Amino acid sequence: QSERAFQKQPHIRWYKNAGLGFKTPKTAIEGSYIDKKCPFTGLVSIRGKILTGTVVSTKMHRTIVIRRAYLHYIPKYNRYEKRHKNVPVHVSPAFRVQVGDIVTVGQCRPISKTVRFNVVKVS
Amino acid sequence: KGRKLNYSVQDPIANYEAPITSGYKWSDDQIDEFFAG
Amino acid sequence: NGSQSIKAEDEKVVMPYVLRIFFGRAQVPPTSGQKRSRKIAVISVLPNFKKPYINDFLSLASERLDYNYFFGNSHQINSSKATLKTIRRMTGFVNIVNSTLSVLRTNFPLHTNSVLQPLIYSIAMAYYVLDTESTEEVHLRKMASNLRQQGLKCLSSVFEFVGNTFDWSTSMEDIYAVVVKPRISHFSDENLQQPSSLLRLFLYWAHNPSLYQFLYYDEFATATALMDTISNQHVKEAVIGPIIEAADSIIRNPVNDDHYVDLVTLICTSCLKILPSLYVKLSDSNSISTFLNLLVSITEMGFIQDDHVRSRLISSLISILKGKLKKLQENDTQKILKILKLIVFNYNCSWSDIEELYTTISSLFKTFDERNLRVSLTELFIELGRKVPELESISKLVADLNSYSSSRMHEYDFPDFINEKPNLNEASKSISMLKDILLPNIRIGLRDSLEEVVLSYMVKNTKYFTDFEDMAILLYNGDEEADRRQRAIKRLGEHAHQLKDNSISHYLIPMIEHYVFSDDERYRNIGNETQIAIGGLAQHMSWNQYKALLRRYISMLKTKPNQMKQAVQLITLRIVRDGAESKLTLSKFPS
Amino acid sequence: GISRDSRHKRSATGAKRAQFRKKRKFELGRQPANTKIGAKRIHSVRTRGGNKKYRALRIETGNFSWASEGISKKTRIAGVVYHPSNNELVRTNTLTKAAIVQIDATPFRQWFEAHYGQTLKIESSVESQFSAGRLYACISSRPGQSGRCDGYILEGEELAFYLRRL
Amino acid sequence: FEDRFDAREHKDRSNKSRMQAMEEYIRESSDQPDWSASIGADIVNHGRGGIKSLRDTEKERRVTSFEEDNFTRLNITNKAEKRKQKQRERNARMNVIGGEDFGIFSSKRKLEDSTSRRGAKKTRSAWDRAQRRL
Amino acid sequence: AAPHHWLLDKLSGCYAPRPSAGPHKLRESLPLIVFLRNRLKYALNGREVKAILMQRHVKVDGKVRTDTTYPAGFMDVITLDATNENFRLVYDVKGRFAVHRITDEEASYKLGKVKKVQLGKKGVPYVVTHDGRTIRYPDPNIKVNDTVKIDLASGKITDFIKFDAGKLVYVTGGRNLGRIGTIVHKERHDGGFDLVHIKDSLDNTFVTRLNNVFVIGEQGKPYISLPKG
Amino acid sequence: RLQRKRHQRALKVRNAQAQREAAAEYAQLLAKRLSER
RNA sequence: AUACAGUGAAACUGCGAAGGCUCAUUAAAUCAGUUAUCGUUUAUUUGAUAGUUCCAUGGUAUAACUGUGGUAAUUCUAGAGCUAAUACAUGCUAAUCUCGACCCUUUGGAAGAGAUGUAUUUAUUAGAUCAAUGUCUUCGGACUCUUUGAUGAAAUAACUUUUCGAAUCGCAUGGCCUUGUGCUGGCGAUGGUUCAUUCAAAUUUCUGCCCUAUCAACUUUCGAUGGUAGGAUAGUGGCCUACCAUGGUUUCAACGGGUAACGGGGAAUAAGGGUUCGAUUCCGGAGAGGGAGCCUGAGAAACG
Repeated sequence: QSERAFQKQPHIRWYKNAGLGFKTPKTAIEGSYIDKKCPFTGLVSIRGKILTGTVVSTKMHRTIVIRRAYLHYIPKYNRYEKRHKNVPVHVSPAFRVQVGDIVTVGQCRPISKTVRFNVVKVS
Repeated sequence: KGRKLNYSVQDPIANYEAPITSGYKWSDDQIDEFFAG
Repeated sequence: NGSQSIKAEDEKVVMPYVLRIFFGRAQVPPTSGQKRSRKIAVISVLPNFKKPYINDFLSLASERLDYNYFFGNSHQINSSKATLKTIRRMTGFVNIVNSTLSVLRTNFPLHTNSVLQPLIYSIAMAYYVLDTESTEEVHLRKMASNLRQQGLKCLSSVFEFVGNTFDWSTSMEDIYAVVVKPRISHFSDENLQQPSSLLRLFLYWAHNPSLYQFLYYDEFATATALMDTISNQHVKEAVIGPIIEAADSIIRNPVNDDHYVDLVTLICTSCLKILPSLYVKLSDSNSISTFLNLLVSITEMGFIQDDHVRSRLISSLISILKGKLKKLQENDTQKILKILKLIVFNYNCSWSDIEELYTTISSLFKTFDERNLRVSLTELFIELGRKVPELESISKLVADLNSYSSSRMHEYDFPDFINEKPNLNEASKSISMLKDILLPNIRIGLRDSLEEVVLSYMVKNTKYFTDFEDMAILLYNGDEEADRRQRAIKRLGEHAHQLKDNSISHYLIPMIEHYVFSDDERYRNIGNETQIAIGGLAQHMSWNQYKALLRRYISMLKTKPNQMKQAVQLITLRIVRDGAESKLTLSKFPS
Repeated sequence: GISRDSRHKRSATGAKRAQFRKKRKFELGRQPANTKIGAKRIHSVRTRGGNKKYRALRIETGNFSWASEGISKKTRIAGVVYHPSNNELVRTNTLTKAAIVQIDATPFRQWFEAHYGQTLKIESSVESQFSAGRLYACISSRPGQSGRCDGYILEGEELAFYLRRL
Repeated sequence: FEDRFDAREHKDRSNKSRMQAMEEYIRESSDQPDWSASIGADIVNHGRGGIKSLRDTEKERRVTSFEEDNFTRLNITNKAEKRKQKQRERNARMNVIGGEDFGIFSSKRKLEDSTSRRGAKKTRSAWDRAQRRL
Repeated sequence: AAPHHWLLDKLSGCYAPRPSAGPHKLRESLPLIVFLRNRLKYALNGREVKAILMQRHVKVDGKVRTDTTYPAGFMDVITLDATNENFRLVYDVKGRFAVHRITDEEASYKLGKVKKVQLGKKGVPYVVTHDGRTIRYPDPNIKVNDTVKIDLASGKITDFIKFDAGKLVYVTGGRNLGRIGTIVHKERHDGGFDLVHIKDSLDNTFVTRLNNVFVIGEQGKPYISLPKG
Repeated sequence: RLQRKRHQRALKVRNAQAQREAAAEYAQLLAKRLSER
């Protein structure tokens, strides 16, 4: 689990808890995974709001592309055209998310150009 | 390899300088009989 | 300039030992006075001259801390240090009580002692100066009154000096000259000892070996006095057992049992203290507890008693046979203790222990039937060894059933004390039934049947390996018993163990129904088992949140029926915790 | 440097027709000061009120930390052999954060001989540098922002973690 | 989604629906008197203006109340006066005849659309209209 | 150019007084010029309200604080020396600043919502409020959104009101701004529309945020006196 | 000048005897809250 | 008023100006609200917030000013001579805090041992237990699994060319006898380090009225999409660069097409009858002759 230089390690194995109703799996408390930006050990802290939806693609690593269809009460043509949204998300050592898989994410500390959300739950 | 080696033509340097006709004060025959060996 | 001089100290090592000793010699030549103070004491001293001396002690501390291996030590620096320390003691104990310059010269003296201890902290087994007795007698005549002065949790000037002098090879010459261990043992046997008492005990335990390897007969008598201090300090390591540093006590007690056997009462006190070492704190580890029991056995091999320490060692073996920890190492030490306890009960114990612990053989099942046909009248350690074999130690199942039935036969042939022994059998079977065991739960059910020697058919049909018509007859027996606090708690515990989150079996609804029916039949016994019904509902309520909440919800709903019948009967109680648990159920409702 | 804004570049949707704006003060990219070895010269630049920033260019006196005891002591710099955040950066021998640079470990010899007595429990491939003098150590501090050269020594696991690389 | 503090929905409007025909009927069927002036005191510039309308004397009463209430004369603020005083007096001499404004009868604005025919008590159930009667 | 909370008549002027910086925010406060001059009318213009500020009659939160645009936010007890004027100003039911008159034993204190508890430096527990009174050392059971009671002679917390289900809460923020009644419901969500819900005359229901609500007492016994109609 | 040397030293030792005592005087109130908690 | 003492040209000083015209046409990217920054800057507002001392007061070097001058000439000048500081920059400074062997009983602590900061940038770790109303009462106890609570899942080893431990003032002669300014001795404003708040800014979550498929593909052609590390940052960030993977958006409307985008979007006041006239913030960004580079500040790529 070390394919890059420069002392791949936690930055002070290490373990913390964001709290607020989201579990930390036992390999993510005491396991060999580094958890650089996975918020359970991580360097990031949790805040903001939590969004939920199924996925479209998980092709690249550390990219979870959620879909999010939601109801909105349209008054214009008085029928509901169905919503769709997208958000990239970093991995977690709890679930290899495949197609389907309604999961939720919490807002924190922009990681790439467009990701502020990291997976905290699978159900 | 995106920005790496764009083989394009660029606008301000297309006439940035101008060549010279005679150039080397030697001859090309002087080049050949200079480094035959 | 403090930071500048700290930089000069951090770069004050680049020159050799010659230049370092030369700079230290120039620092010594400020206010040495070796023409005046190398004989006995100083001629004169001033406040600013002691400030040069306090600065000299501070520069000695900084030089030793910088060069904390070699330090460039010299006898001129030693004489200047002794002159400064004696001038500090003389000024502090000869000046009048105004306390300003006296506290200045006292914090000069404590810092000078700290710089003196730094020299032995840096260069201990390097110089070992043969003219030690000059400075030793100077410091002894200074600190004669420091008898119980170093007895605290932080007093570590002369206590650290005594530990340094005791943790050397040949620098104990000033120790064994007149006295070091006398004043150290006075402050050690002081009754207000804080947790530096364990440090002083470990220092004397390490320092008895240098006084034993010393060829001098004075140091031999001092090692005898260190053993006498180990015998006269029989309350310090008892009262100071507040941490897990009991390995120092186990390392001194083995050393004392290997070294000196001086009194039969001393050996009885050592055996009773090492019996309290296993009957005082439950946080004693395996090697420490094994060495403590082996030290009790080593004192018992010399000078044990015949009745009192016999019963004490029998209780030690009756605890260690229920333990048998650390892959039969504690079992082997317990067999040695039972063979050294020297009684008739101990003789039968060593026989019936060696006949079963013969390195994983069939002699265990041979010896169980052997002592069954030849049942011994000791029976305490026999019931301990046959109840450890009736617990979750896989072999001797029918032998465990025969052992429980034979203990019941002896308890019926007594016809009082062996009924209190059956009370201990029931108090062991309760914790056996409230467990995750498989063979030992069935052995405890067989013991319940042997204690029951309709009800016997009910017990043998609950232990019938059928579980459908068996559980139906168990429900019908609960109905007949409906139409017992600990007894019904044990029956419901066995039923909940047979249906304890085993969700690979059907009729779990009827199993929880039988649990709640036995709980209702115990809750009808309001004069006795109302407390047991409250405890069973409380344990089921804890199980309603402890990681699994499917059948525990129906258990809560069906244990509410005791409350419904009680409220219909009432038509006084504790509404407060019931309403708070209703609020907790409303919080679980918002899940 | 130039910038810090998404306006000059494309997002996760692929947009065009940028032509946005004259760049503001708060998109301030300063020049990349590749810190080297020299005589100690730190430029004291200003930002955000009296927020002085120490931009080190020629720092030497690295405070490198003995790992197993945590003893940050003072030494010199030799050169970085491997740093693939730019593989030309080790060709030009600069000094940035998280670089693995070589140190003459003579004060670490002094501290070992001072608080242990003898000279040479510690690993063998760093005992070879205990004997020779040059040990590998990785920079922690930021000379381009805080102006300092602090670091941590290589001791065993992290040593082989870099020695198998290069 | 989420709430957002809207003074335009907890502000007293009361003027989108204030119609002068309804207000005149309420003044007729009011059964409490109306505070009319001593009869000469309400004409304005010796008759060069009108008498004054009911809205104009209400606004004048409000201005004198605020005037005495915090001790300040109002002013000749140019943009607001060139709008309001000149446009107001020109529609006054257009539509106010003898102290009565007849401008409304020349104006398309549906009565029952905005100001009558209740919207909250719309009673869109037979049961709700039955309970609203009984 | 005005907000809604000040109860400011439109026939006043053109430039509206921006409050200066201070304890509360700009959006949740009224300055002293809009307090004294054109609300309870102890002045007629800015010159004479500056004159009485130089005379120093105002004693808001027990200190003088002579300033025109001093942002008196929620329940800062304005104290005026002449005619012993003690004014606690709270929110009414339609968004304005209702300034209730109180007495001396009630103006001897105030209360404040706790925002955060910190282990800041050197082992010191720590508490802030909407006026930012960094007072030393409360108990460990100070959660967020509880209510301290400030001493107003020194600064110490004297009493403490715990935030839980069944407490009398005041809502300052959003479309519920200025309501009282605190019990139909409790609902703590995980990031928004999370609150304790407030009744009405027919006990209707309402939704707000945690930070937009803060406790003032108990179900029938607040030690703050409240105005009525 | 010397009267200012009196007043500076007196205000300094009074500032010490106020602040460094009051700090521990509410740290002991923290100790009371911790003992009661 | 023979070291100062009022008028006061011209000079240093504190601040002033504290927010003004024209030109080419941006479709929630210009804008408005909102979520967050234990992801960050902050002058001013407000609340808080400092313990290292060896054998009676510290140094020349410049003005203004005089004097000699140059040049057609400037808020252009150069020599010579002095002279001051809250300008420059070296440097003078009592003993109090816990554990308490001993207590003489209340006037109780004498001996001993351990103390003592900030500002910068580096690592290990403090950050499972005991108390009953009850398991058995053997009216004693090993008690936590049950019945409830609690401490609880900045201490240290170093750098840095390190800031400081009041050369500010006011009100009050006041107390003491160390035999003279011997100690002054009480309080409040201004200081002074740091935190939080407030103000403002930057990013960032989401929401918000044209017709558009004859715009069906775009994106890697200012990195496209993400990962790792560094640089730069006020910090988050492919913001930029090395290496690596070939991604990402889209028929549930990507991306692209224009104006009554001198008009529109609540951007806002609404008016007691004008029903899209009728109050305003903003059209987009720039510009101080033209692009470029630099500097100042709490805030700037400055109307100066």
